[PDB]
Amino acid sequence: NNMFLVVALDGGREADAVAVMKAAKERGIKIILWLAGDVERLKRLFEKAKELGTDIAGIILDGAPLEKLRPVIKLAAEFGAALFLANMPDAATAEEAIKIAKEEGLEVYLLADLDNLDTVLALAKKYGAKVIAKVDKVEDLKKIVEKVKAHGTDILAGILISPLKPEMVDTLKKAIDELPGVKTVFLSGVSANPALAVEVTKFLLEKGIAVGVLERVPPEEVVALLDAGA
Amino acid sequence: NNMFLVVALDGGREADAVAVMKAAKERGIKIILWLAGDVERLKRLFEKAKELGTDIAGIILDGAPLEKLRPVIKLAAEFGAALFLANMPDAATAEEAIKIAKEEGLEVYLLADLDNLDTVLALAKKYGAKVIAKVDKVEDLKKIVEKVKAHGTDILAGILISPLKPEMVDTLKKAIDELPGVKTVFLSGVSANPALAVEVTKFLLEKGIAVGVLERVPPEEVVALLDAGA
Amino acid sequence: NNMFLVVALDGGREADAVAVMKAAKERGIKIILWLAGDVERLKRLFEKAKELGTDIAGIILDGAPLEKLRPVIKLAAEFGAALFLANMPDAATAEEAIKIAKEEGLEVYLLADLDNLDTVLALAKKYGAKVIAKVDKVEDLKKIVEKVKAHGTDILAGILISPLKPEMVDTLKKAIDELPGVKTVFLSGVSANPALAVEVTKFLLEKGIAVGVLERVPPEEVVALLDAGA
Amino acid sequence: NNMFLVVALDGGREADAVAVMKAAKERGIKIILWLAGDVERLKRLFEKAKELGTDIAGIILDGAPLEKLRPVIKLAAEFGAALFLANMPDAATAEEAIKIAKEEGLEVYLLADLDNLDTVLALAKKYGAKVIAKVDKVEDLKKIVEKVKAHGTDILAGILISPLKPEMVDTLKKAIDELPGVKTVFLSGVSANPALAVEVTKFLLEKGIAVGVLERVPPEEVVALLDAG
Repeated sequence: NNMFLVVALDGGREADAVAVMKAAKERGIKIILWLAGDVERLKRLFEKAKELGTDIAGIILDGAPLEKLRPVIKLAAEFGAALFLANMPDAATAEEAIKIAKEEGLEVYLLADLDNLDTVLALAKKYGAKVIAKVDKVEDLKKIVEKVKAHGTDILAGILISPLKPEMVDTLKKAIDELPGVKTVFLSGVSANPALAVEVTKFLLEKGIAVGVLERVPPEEVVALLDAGA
Repeated sequence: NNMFLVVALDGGREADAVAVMKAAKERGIKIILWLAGDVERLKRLFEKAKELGTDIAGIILDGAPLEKLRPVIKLAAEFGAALFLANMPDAATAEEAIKIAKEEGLEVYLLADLDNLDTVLALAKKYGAKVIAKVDKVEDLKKIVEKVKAHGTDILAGILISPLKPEMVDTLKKAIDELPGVKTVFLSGVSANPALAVEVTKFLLEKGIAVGVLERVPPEEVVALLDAGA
Repeated sequence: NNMFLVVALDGGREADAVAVMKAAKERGIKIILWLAGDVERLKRLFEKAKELGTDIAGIILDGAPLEKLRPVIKLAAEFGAALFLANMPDAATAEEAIKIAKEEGLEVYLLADLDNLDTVLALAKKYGAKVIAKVDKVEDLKKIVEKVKAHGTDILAGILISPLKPEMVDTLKKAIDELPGVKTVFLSGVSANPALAVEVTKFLLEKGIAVGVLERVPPEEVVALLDAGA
Repeated sequence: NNMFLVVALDGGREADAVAVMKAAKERGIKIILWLAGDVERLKRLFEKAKELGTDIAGIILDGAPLEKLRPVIKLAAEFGAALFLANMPDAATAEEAIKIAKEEGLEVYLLADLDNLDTVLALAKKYGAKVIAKVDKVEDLKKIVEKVKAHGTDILAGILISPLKPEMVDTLKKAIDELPGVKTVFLSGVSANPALAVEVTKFLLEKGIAVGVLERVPPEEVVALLDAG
C-alpha cells in the first residue's frame, strides 16, 4: 500500500517544507527528497521528519559534485534513507558515490536512461545496487526490457516515465509483466494526462507495484497541493 | 476493481467512435456514453459494442427533452445499459424518464448537486433508482453525507467530483467512509491535478471502489488518448 | 487581434449553451460551433445568438453524411456564418458540400491533414475556398509549406496544432513566416502546455494572427470555464 | 513586448541549466532565476548567461536568511539583475535586504500576498522599491486594489495569480484597468488552464503588459519544455 511523493524541499521557507512532511505523514505518503544543495536544511529535515515520524524513504543526488557527496551520504546513513544517484557528473564521482554509500551500508538506486543503461548496469552489479530506468520514448522501453532480461530482471527496481505518452501505456503494461523486479513506477504529478495517470495507477496497484508521484516544485506549491496551510 | 470511461461518441466520424470502443474493450475499460441527441449513432454504437464484445455500461441523458427519451430508453433496454439522468429540464420530465425506464426494468442513476439533492433522493426512493452526488465544494460533502444518512445510505451509489480541489481530498476520504453505498467515484480525465488523481485512485481502489474518468471531448481526441489509430 | 473559441454546444441543457454565447460576447470572444448532429438546436443557437448580438463566426461539419449537408448550410447562409468542413466521407461528398455552400455564397474553410492536403488544396483552388492545415507532427510543417507553395500562399488561412508539442514551437514560428496566408492558429484549450500556449499566443499576436482555442467539451464545462453562471 | 520565464536552475546537472539559458536566448525569453541556495552555481549561471547573451533579468530570494543576502546581492549588482524578495524570514531580515540592495543600486521587487501587503507596501516606499502582489482568491483583488490606490498605484509593478481560477479572469481584467503601475503579470506555466492562459495573455499584451510564466520545476523538465536536448 505504498505511495511515494518525490519533493524538492531545499527551496523556499523551511516551515513550508515541514508542512509538506507533516501532511505526508498524515496522508500515508512516503517522501523522497530531491536535493538542490542545502545540506544544513537536509539535516534539519531529517531531524524534524524523525520528530514527526514522516518516512523519508530516500534522497536523490542529481548532478551533485564530489565535495557534496560525503556529508549527504553520511546523513542518509544516520537516518536510514535510500540513496538515489542521478545525472552523476563523471564516472569517477559516480563510482566514488556508490563506493562510499556501500561502505555505509546504504540501499543505492542508480538512475539510468537508455544511453547509459549499460554503464549503470555495470556499476549496479559491481556494487550490488539496483537500477531505476528513465523512459521518455516507447522504443526506449522495449530496448531497456531487452537489455535487462539479458542482465537479470532483479537489478531493475523501478521505472520513471516523466512524459507519459498515450502510446507508452500499453507498452509499459507489457514491460512490467516481463520485469518482476520493478517495485516502483514514477509518474509526473505535475504534467501527466490525468486519464492515463488513473489507468496506470490502477494497473500498478493491481500488480502490487508502488506508485511514485514526482512533485519537485517549490514546497509552497506542494503545501497548496496537500491543503496543508494549517 | 472497474474503470469507467465516460465518452461523448456523438459527433465526427463513426470509425473514431468504434476505434474508441475497440481500444476500451482491449484495455478493460467500461464505457459510458454521454449522449448529445443522435439516436441513429446510439443504435449503431450499441450494435458495434455487441459485435466487438465491448461493454457499454451506461448511457447519460443530459438536459434531454421529452421527445427524445423513449427511443433512447428503448435502445438501452434492448442492449442492457444502465440509464444515467442528469440536468433534467423539470421535475415532470425527470418523472417521465424514470417511470419509462422502470417500465423497462433499467438500472437508473440520478445525478444531483446539493441544492436539489433532497428532491432526487425522494424520487430515487419512489422508483428504486440510485443517486450520484456532484461535489464542487468541500462543505457539500458534509451536507450530502447528512442528507443521505437521513434518506438511507443505500440510495447513494456514486460521487462525481469534476473540480477535484486539494481541500476536498481528506473530506472525500472520510465521506466515502460514511457512505458504504458509494460504488463509483468520477473524476475529470481532462483537467484533474494528476497527483491528486493518483492519490484518490489509490484510495478508492483500496476501498474496493471503482474509478470513472470523464472524457467528454470529441472521439478523435479520445482516439489519440488511447493511441487507437491502428 | 481576435480570439476564437471552438465550442461543442450540442448535448447540453441548452440554457448552458446560451450562457456560453452570452459570456463570449461579453468577453470579446468569437464563437465557432462544432456540430454533433442536432440541427434544431443549431437553429435555436443561431436565433438566440442574434438576440444577444453574439458573433457565431462559423460552424463545423465533422464527418457529416450527404443528407445532413444542405440543412446545415442553409442555416449558415441564413445567419451569415462561415462553414468549416472536416472529415468528409469521400471526395464526392466533399465536392457536394463545397458546391452547395458556394451556391449559397458562404465562406468555406476545408480542414486537411498532411495525407490529403494536396487534394483539399486542389478543391479549394477549384471553388475559391480556404484551407486549414492540421499539424500533429513536427515533420509535417515543412511538408505543409512545400504543398502550400506549390498552390499559392493565400490559399492556406489557418493552422491547427492539436497536440502542441515542444519541438513544434520553433518550426511553427518559421513555417508561419513562410506562409503569409495564415490568419488563424488553433490550439487546444484543454490539454496544451500552458507555457507553450503563452509563448505561441505571444508570437501570433505579434504577427497579427488570431488565436483559436478548441474547447469541445460539454457546454456545462465551458460555462464553468468562463464562470458564466450569470 | 517581453516574456519572462521564472526557472529554478539550482539543482540537477548544470549543463541542463545552460541548455535552458541558451534556448531562452534563442527564443527571445528573459530569465528570472528562482534560488534554492547554491551561490557558486549562481555565479556560474551568471557567467554562462553572459557568454550566451541570455538576459538574466532577475533573481528571487525566497525565505533566505541574512547571511546569504549579501553574496547574492553582490552577484545581482555585478551582473545587472533585479532583486526579487519573497517569504522573508523576519521583518528585520527584510529591512536589511532592502537596505543592502538599495545601497548597491538594485531594482527591488517585494512580493506580498494580501496578509502582509500593508507591511510590504510600507517597506517599499521607505526604500523606493516596487511591489508584486500575489493573488489566489478573487476577493483578494478588490482589497489589494484598495490598498494600492491608498498608497499609490506607482508602487505596484506586478501581479502573480498562481491558481488562475475562472472567476478571477474578469476581476483581474478590471483590476488591471485600475493599476497603471503593473508592468508584468505572472502565470503558472505548469498547471494553469490553457484556454484561460491564452485569454489572459491576449488581454495583457493588448494593454502593453508583459507575461511571466512560472516553471520552477527541475532543469531537465524545462530543457524538455523547450527543445534544448
